[PDB]
Amino acid sequence: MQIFVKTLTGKTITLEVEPSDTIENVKAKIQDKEGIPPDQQRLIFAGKQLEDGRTLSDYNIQKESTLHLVLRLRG
Amino acid sequence: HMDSHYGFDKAGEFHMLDHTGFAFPSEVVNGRRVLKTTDNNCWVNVTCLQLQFARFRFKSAGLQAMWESYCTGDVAMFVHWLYWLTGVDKGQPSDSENALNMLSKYIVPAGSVTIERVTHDGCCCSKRVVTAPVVNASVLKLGVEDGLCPHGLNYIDKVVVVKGTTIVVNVGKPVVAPSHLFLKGVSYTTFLDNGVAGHYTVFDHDTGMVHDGDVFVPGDLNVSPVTNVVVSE
Ligand SMILES: [Zn+2]
Ligand SMILES: [Zn+2]
Ligand SMILES: [Zn+2]
Repeated sequence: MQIFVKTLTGKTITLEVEPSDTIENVKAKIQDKEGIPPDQQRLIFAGKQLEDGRTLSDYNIQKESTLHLVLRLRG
Repeated sequence: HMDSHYGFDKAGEFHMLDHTGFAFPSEVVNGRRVLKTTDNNCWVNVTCLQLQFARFRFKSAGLQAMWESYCTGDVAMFVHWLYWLTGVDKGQPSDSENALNMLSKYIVPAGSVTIERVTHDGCCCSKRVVTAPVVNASVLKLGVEDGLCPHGLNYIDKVVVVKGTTIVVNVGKPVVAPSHLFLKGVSYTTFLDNGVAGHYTVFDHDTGMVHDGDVFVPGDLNVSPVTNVVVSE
């Protein structure tokens, strides 16, 4: 299945994932496409922050879903 | 016991550690307890400030006893627990919005938010009522795009109805906008890029000033880059 990830500039990239994939795998695909380390990544779906240890099926992320990427700030 | 008394995992491991290293000097400002700026603790100061502006409680009586001690001056235990939970080293900067999201599952829900999902010309509409301590949505009345509808048009997610009090964390970069465009809130955390560090600070809408560490500097919401807001009704 394919999902969409809105990036920092406003453009939307598409990822090729599985419902059995974990969020760390999705962060690795964002690093492999945008060059952002997963330590600086925060993924939001349906207004909730995604935990690294869970799978897309745990968040009920269906086919053609949209995730939001936001860079971690260093304050 | 330790995990049921305080409401979080590995509670036994944490409570054996030495919390003295995180006893930052603190003062009371406008009834709020704030921390003096040192060791990049500004993200901890603005994080616990929003918990005070939201008048939040913690689910377990043990965690609330830690939070109550923080507000009374005993800040050593809770501040260490914020580093212990978020996995941040002492003296290092961190993300306050990331801290609030990890705190949400331990906080009693004290509010409600209706998120309307509509498109560029009202082709597909839906409403849902969210009841979480922290909700990731647009801090503006505009909203944010959220993918395509069955007609190929982008959804827009905005907060239209607010009940009680909740923390709305923005889904994007720190945003600057006119004040009358933000959601009606009581406190706004702003994040300034000083040039690769950053400074967290809270804008009190009531007093019209700004919480900066342990002092009370002036500020303008129209030029503040807001990252999250304690929305209330
Ligand atoms: Zn007990
Ligand atoms: Zn439509
Ligand atoms: Zn509608």
